[PDB]
Amino acid sequence: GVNEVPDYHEDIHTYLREMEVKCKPKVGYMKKQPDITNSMRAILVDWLVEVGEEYKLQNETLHLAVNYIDRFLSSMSVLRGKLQLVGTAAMLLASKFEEIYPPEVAEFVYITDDTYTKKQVLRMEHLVLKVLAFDLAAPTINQFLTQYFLHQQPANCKVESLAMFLGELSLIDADPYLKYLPSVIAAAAFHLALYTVTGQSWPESLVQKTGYTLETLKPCLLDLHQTYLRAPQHAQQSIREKYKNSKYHGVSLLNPPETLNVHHHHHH
Amino acid sequence: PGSMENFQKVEKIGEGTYGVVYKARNKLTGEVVALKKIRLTEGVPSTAIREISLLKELNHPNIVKLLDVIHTENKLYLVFEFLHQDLKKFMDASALTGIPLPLIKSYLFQLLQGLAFCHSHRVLHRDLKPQNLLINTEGAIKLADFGLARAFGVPVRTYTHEVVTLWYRAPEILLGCKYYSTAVDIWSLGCIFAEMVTRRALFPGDSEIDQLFRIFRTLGTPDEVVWPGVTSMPDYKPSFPKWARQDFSKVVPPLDEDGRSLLSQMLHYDPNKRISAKAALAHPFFQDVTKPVPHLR
Repeated sequence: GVNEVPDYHEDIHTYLREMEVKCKPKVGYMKKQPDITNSMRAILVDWLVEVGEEYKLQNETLHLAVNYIDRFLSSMSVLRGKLQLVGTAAMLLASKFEEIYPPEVAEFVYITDDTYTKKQVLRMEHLVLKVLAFDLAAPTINQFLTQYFLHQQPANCKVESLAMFLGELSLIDADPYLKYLPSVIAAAAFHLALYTVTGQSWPESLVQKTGYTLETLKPCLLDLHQTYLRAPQHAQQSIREKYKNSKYHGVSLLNPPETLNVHHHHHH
Repeated sequence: PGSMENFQKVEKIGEGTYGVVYKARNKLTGEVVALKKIRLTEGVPSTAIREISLLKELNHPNIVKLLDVIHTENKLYLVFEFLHQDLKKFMDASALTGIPLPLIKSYLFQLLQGLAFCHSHRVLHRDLKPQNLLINTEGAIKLADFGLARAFGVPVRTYTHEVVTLWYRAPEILLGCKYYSTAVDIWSLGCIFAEMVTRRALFPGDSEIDQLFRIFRTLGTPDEVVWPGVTSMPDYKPSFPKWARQDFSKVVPPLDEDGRSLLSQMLHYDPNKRISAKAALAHPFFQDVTKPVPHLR
């Protein structure tokens, strides 16, 4: 029904596929960052995850914040000492965009263990808005995921939770995930969750909707499957911990499949 | 892109979410604009965050153009295109004539275009009312005031409940429904459609319960047949009076069969059955539509 906007879903999907290209960070921004690294960013994103858990924020807010950071980091050089200020302002903007009840600025100042002043956060906020020219309505892995889920026959909450978990994991690791668009990671995560839980694969339905095939998705799948297998050993643990919660049907506890058995369909 | 030096303040237009709106003139190009000023304690307000970021993407002839955003000292200025009047003021100027049917039809069709564009771009307006609809001297009408607007996902999540000026608020909101979608905007346009015809608000409630009882007294109290699930909505009460649906011809007596058909599909109780902006555009009501200029200055 209307909650899944039958009259607009197709238009909405076409629009987000064009906006994801326009809101795409530069894949090689970290090399041009003199003083920060993939690992630093990984720590930051891992921290935002906990901030999100602490304030019981939406997953969408988290994804918006990472988008802002990466786009910001694409044009602006940042010292390691100020990476966290960038991320705090990001998360503040995300929250005000996306949340019914955003945390107060003061809350945001406090989660930085008084590393930064309130004046610093509000200034950074303004800086971030100028660098992004206020383009804050960026598409997320979520916006695609929730659409993809509509193709589940039948609906399955372990699939849904497992997909988000995988989609979140990818936020942590600029390498390789900057290479991939949201719509592609969502597709890979969706397939991988479906396969792990039900044994099934990317549906023709989503082939029609997206134009992506398992062949298209393979490079992102190979990567995302490896991240799942190595999730327990990653230096960053905040996402797995989060997804132990009943709220997300404890999916981080599900065992990843050993192989993907991804094959070629002959003359299809 | 711009600066405040090149703008000449003309006069106060109105008073919006950020305080006063001012008519001004760009001294270099001659363009007349409206300026919203936002004095920048909690940083940039979320309302402005949404208004600016959603309007940047919504370029359509029936949505007011955000021209620029100027960041001066401790202050933020929004530059919009200037529209002479709003619809409320024009309905009141039209008291003895009514709005001519050509104009009601032109304006409704334009509203539907503007809203379909919003919906196709995953935006809910969530405050459609005559005061937020701007008309120019050329016959355009445009959705304005996007401070209560929101970028939605598919399917929708629970968003803010304190949405839509009461007279224009859809029943699924009054009944505290967990989820609401694009049908809330269609409901608003329905109320406005009726309002253009009569020059008075269709459901002028004095409170949330009063609003719901006026709706019920006009369209009938909904039951499981008309609206499956209604009796289980959080703010449904079994003791609600059960009013009978009135001849819908009696809701807007001067409206003819096509207008009535369309209006009824805008004010359908069930948000699943309520007409979409996109589908409304093809309604037979608009078969002869044109876009004439307002009949009054």
